[PDB]
Amino acid sequence: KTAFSNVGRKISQRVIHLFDEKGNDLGNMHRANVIRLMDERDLRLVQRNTSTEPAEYQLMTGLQILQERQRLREMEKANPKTGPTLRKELILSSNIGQHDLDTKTKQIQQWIKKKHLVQITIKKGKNVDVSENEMEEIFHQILQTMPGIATFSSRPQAVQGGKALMCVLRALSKNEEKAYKETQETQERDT
RNA sequence: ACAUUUAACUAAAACCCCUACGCAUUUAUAUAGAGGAGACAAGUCGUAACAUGGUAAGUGUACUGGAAAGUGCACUUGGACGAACC
Ligand SMILES: [K+]
Ligand SMILES: [Mg+2]
Ligand SMILES: [Mg+2]
Ligand SMILES: [Mg+2]
Ligand SMILES: [Mg+2]
Repeated sequence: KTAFSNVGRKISQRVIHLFDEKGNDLGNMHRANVIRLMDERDLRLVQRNTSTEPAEYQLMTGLQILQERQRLREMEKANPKTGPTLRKELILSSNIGQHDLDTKTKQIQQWIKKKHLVQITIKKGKNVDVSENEMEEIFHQILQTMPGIATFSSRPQAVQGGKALMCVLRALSKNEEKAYKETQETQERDT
């Protein structure tokens, strides 16, 4: 998270690949020599590209610093590209009551609808002996509620020496969805 | 609605009416189904309250929510502010 604003008269790095206001390449110069050009022409330096290993800074007028981001306010509006996926966690118990399993199963439907990743963990119930035969039958019971909407990303594993099982769910991908749709129509309509 | 008759040298005889009660009305019971409260006391999801209970608590009202509840507006102390200046 950054902004196209002036860095000020405090430069962290001694050597900077300075750039002219008109786009001319001044070339690498000492940090002290950079401030001389900020006063000589009353201009502000903005870091154009952090990624490059050599420091890159371009000095431009205040109006030039407004027009730049004023276009970054439209590019994201016109073509927003927000793809981060939040990860959610749930820790259930083998002996979880059905009512609590229907309330937590409806919470997963809101997460899958918002394209989140649901990490589900199941633990041995309090003073209850149970294997992984019926302890792994809750995932299939939760996924069934979401037939097309959700599908496994990861699969049940013995995270902690078999006492607990962890799985990850995701929203069905567009392509996958179409495949599911296509299959559903043939079973009933063709018959 | 209904009618004064016979009799009368001692005096008597004669008499006999029609309409109500209902698909009205009152109260209670039985039954399909639905939903409270209590007792008992498991399990499950949380941790709302009691300490400034970890966002002080609560009243009224409104909206909201798996659930205790949360928020807004006004009100209360059945809260506190540490009690010379510095
Ligand atoms: K409270
Ligand atoms: Mg509490
Ligand atoms: Mg509290
Ligand atoms: Mg209140
Ligand atoms: Mg709210």
